[PDB]
Amino acid sequence: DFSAAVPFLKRPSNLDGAYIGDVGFDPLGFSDVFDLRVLREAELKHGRFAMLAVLGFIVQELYTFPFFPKMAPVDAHDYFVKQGGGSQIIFWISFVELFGVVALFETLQGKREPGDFAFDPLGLAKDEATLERYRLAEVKHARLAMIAIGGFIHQYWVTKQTVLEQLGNF
Amino acid sequence: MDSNFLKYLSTAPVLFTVWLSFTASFIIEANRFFPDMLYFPM
Amino acid sequence: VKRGSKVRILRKESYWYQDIGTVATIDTSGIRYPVVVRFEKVSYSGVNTNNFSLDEVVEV
Amino acid sequence: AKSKAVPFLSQPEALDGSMAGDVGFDPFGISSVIDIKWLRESELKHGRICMLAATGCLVQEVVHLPGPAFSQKMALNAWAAAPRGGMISILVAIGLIEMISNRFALTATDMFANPNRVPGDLGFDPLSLGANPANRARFELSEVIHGRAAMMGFSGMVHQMIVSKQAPIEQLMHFKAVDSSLMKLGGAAGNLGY
Amino acid sequence: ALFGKGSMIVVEDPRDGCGAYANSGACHTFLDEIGDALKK
Amino acid sequence: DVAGLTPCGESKEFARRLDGSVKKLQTRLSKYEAGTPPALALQKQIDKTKNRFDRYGKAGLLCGTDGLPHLITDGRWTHSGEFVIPGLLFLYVAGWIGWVGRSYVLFARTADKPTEKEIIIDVPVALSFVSTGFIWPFSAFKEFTSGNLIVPADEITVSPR
Ligand code: CLA
Ligand code: CLA
Ligand SMILES: CCCCCCCCCCCCCCCCCC(=O)OC[C@H](CO[C@@H]1O[C@H](CO)[C@H](O)[C@H](O)[C@H]1O)OC(=O)CCCCCCCCCCCCCCCCC
Ligand SMILES: CCCCCCCCCCCCCCCC(=O)OC[C@H](COP(=O)(O)OC[C@@H](O)CO)OC(=O)CCCCCCCCCCCCCCC
Ligand SMILES: CC1=C(C#C/C(C)=C/C=C/C(C)=C/C=C/C=C(C)/C=C/C=C(\C)C#CC2=C(C)C[C@@H](O)CC2(C)C)C(C)(C)C[C@H](O)C1
Ligand SMILES: CC1=C(C#C/C(C)=C/C=C/C(C)=C/C=C/C=C(C)/C=C/C=C(\C)C#CC2=C(C)C[C@@H](O)CC2(C)C)C(C)(C)C[C@H](O)C1
Ligand SMILES: CC1=C(C#C/C(C)=C/C=C/C(C)=C/C=C/C=C(C)/C=C/C=C(\C)C#CC2=C(C)C[C@@H](O)CC2(C)C)C(C)(C)C[C@H](O)C1
Ligand SMILES: CC1=C(C#C/C(C)=C/C=C/C(C)=C/C=C/C=C(C)/C=C/C=C(\C)C#CC2=C(C)C[C@@H](O)CC2(C)C)C(C)(C)C[C@H](O)C1
Ligand SMILES: CC1=C(C#C/C(C)=C/C=C/C(C)=C/C=C/C=C(C)/C=C/C=C(C)/C=C/C2=C(C)CCCC2(C)C)C(C)(C)C[C@H](O)C1
Repeated sequence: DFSAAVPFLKRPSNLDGAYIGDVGFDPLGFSDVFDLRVLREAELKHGRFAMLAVLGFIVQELYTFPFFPKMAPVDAHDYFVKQGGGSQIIFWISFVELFGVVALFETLQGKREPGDFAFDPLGLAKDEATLERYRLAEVKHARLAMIAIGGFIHQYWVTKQTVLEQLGNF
Repeated sequence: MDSNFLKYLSTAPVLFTVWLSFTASFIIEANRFFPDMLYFPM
Repeated sequence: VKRGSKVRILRKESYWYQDIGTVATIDTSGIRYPVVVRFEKVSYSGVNTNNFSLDEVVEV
Repeated sequence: AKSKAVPFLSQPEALDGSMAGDVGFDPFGISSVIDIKWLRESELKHGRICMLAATGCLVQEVVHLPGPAFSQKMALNAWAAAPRGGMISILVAIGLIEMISNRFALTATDMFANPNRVPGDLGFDPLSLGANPANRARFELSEVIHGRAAMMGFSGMVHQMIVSKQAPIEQLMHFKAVDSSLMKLGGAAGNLGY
Repeated sequence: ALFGKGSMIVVEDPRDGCGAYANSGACHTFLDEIGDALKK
Repeated sequence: DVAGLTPCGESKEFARRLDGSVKKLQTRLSKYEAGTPPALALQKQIDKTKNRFDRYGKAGLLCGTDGLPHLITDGRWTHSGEFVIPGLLFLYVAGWIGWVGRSYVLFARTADKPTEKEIIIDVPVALSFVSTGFIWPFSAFKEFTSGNLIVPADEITVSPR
């Protein structure tokens, strides 16, 4: 059959709706070679980091903590490389990513969904149907935010104005 | 982790290289922090 | 000796002289060396079995 | 069959909820390679040493034996100032305690040879405080928890004495934040040495 | 008793004669630095 | 002092060794500007050289006519840190390695395929053995007296003559 997204491209054949958010889009054929659990692991991880980054880029413009000096987020990266806070964040992410390595091994061995860490403290996933719609929304937001974060950082480079101030000006 | 990959890491050349690289590394570190130990200091 | 028994070899020119093997079969004919003994070490030729006479084999 | 501590991982085998402090926390699966009896002996031993050590840092800050050799508020300085002869006496006494209390079954191959031997149970109850079997389970649990808490706390106290050259509660009462110019972490290969 | 007048056990005060919070002078606690950072 | 040697702290040739070693570094430092990485590196070397010579001078080593520290190994206790104490440390580590390897070879003999255990090592069992080596003198001597270290002459294969 044909891909739902691209009508004239054939369906990849490793993508038969097994993973939510599948629209049959995979022209370069990475699912014909590589494991889709690993690729969905990577898609959801990149997407969650990007979603947090876009929220951070905007909120950091709106507010910053009193103990830290006020500055733009790219300058924040460089300041906290030299200050020590960046190493703390890198270390704690690396610490969590150790048990993430264990989690990815559990996914490869079949006993875990690729983005599932059982992280539902506030019980928002009331029912299975609600979870399916929520994870479709998570996939769509994750992809959209990857595009968005690239835009903010690259535009900041080209025009040295922050995202809220760039919308505010021009 | 896969048991066949762990069985590969248990093979003699891998363990030999890892063990003596670890051995070499703590001799190097001990001579970095405590260099020129010609005698037991006493 | 008996089959399945553990034996200490006493042939001085054996590769397995003063080591333990296991008795495989014992011939009943007029054979010069009727006891078949298997070992876990291979010899220099890579053989792990040999025939011996009763006098050459002692039980352990 | 998922872990209770780590909900997205499977429950590790050799962890069945029998032991006190068993919450299923073994993500790296050390218990699948190392026998759980040895691991519980080592956990109880580390924790007991740390419980005494954490109390040692705090009390050594407050109360001292007489004499100038024992007047070291900062605990990392007490190591160097306290008489060497007596410190090595402590070390030798610890070695004799280790061989006798374990009854010459000290090696990984021989300890627990006796089926009566229990992890962490050396027979130490001088005042028979564990005579009541009703209190046994919560005593075992609170010993395990005090040991874990004290491992973390002593680790913090030693490395905060390294960063700030102050005894722990005096550090809390005369607190100074890290400049970040000093105590740089790593860096031996970034500058290519020197 | 095992301890004589000479060589008596030494007992000191770590707190150093000041409080947990809202101090002034040569005494600045961890809680005071928490308040100091929150107002800056 | 011993064998007509001089303590390194008062031998003048040790002092000339230190001075020539520092002039050799300073003439290389004279070709670089102050804050450069080669200047910082050479100053670190000058400090390291001075530290080494100072430490050797106060250690009780005995320099020769050459001004190089000499080692006394006849057994006297004033010089035990040059051979006897490093030797005790070595024999403890070497006996540990030997005891641990012997324990693994005897375990591997009782395996399903004994030669597969030696090219593919059972790492949990081998780590169990590497931990046991700290009390090798007592374990090995008790092994000896219990008739389990030495095998009798008639369970050993020998040549015909
Ligand atoms: C074989 C027995 C023996 C002998 C003859 C000595 C002899 C000596 N020791 Mg001791 N010592 C021993 C065993 C022994 N030690 C053991 C087994 C340990 C380990 C627990 C120590 C730990 C030790 C330390 C830490 C110190 C000495 C010191 C001294 C010296 C001065 C003693 C003094 O002035 O006493 C008169 C003083 C007293 C009687 C004061 C007693 C203080 C109280 C009782 C401390 C509380 C003990 C505490 C609860 C320990 C519990 C742990 C234990 C159960 C394992 C002296 C050379 C001191 C030294 O070297 O100074 C130069 C020193 O600092 N020793
Ligand atoms: C741990 C195993 C082990 C043990 C206990 C011994 C013990 C002995 N060897 Mg043998 N040997 C071994 C391994 C071992 N060897 C290996 C691997 C080789 C091949 C290189 C040899 C080659 C060899 C020769 C050629 C000679 C000895 C000799 C000797 C004797 C005197 C000590 C000595 O000369 O050391 C010498 C040691 C070596 C030359 C090599 C040792 C290499 C490493 C350091 C030890 C092996 C480590 C092993 C991988 C342990 C893994 C443990 C882990 C699985 C838990 C003693 C009977 C001598 C003898 O007959 O004297 C009477 C002698 O001439 N050995
Ligand atoms: C048979 C045995 C009987 C034993 C009986 C005694 C022990 C009984 C159990 C006691 C357990 C501890 C109780 C306290 C004992 C000491 C009392 C005391 O005076 O303390 C001493 C110190 C105060 O010390 C004060 O110092 C002053 C001078 O500076 C005064 O002059 C006095 O010296 C003294 O009152 O107490 C504290 O620091 C308390 C700190 C706050 C503790 C919690 C407060 C209540 C909870 C609300 C906090 C919310 C915080 C939210 C986040 C805020 C972040 C900034
Ligand atoms: C259960 C116990 C858990 C313990 C947790 C450990 C907590 C502390 C760990 C480090 C904290 C943050 C580090 C930032 C500090 C940091 O990253 O500095 C960076 C340093 C390298 O220097 P650079 O190239 O960064 O230089 C950068 C320039 O900015 C400055 O010149 O990295 C290291 O290699 C140091 C660590 C030693 C690596 C080998 C360690 C020994 C190996 C032993 C076997 C493996 C054990 C694990 C190894 C990782
Ligand atoms: C999971 C979990 C929980 C959680 C949680 C959290 C923290 C969830 C946070 C989720 C977030 C932060 C989602 C954000 C998505 C961002 C998107 C879609 C990008 C939009 C930007 C676009 C389209 C753009 C643009 C543009 C470009 C690039 C540049 C501009 O010049 C122009 C322009 C503006 C047009 C909780 C704790 C609640 C509990 C629960 O039980 C389990
Ligand atoms: C074995 C091991 C464990 C462990 C452990 C650990 C870490 C144990 C550490 C134990 C310690 C620290 C014991 C300290 C003893 C101190 C003594 C005896 C002081 C004596 C003072 C004297 C004689 C004096 C004096 C005087 C001098 C000379 C002159 C005057 O001017 C001053 C003064 C008057 C004071 C445990 C139990 C946890 C578990 C497991 O089973 C494995
Ligand atoms: C369970 C598990 C996990 C885990 C984990 C973790 C975090 C494990 C961490 C364990 C720790 C922190 C162990 C601490 C040991 C410290 C000791 C024995 C202290 C000795 C001090 C002494 C003798 C002293 C002293 C002194 C005194 C007081 C007075 C001074 O003047 C002098 C001096 C300083 C000498 C992981 C993540 C690996 C996954 C796994 O699948 C599941
Ligand atoms: C069993 C037995 C008996 C017994 C006995 C004994 C001797 C019992 C003694 C038990 C002891 C000494 C328990 C001590 C626990 C210490 C803890 C939990 C400290 C945690 C520190 C933390 C969390 C921290 C921290 C810190 C950090 C890192 C940052 C710092 O800036 C500040 C801060 C301080 C906050 C007896 C002998 C009676 C007989 C009986 O028949 C059997
Ligand atoms: C190095 C550096 C830093 C950094 C950094 C970072 C994070 C940099 C950011 C990198 C990123 C996220 C780039 C994103 C690129 C996305 C693109 C080009 C979308 C293409 C879509 C296309 C072509 C069309 C797509 C298609 C169309 C028609 C629309 C539908 C979808 C599709 C059919 C696929 C800092 C900030 C730390 C500073 C630091 O000191 C040094």
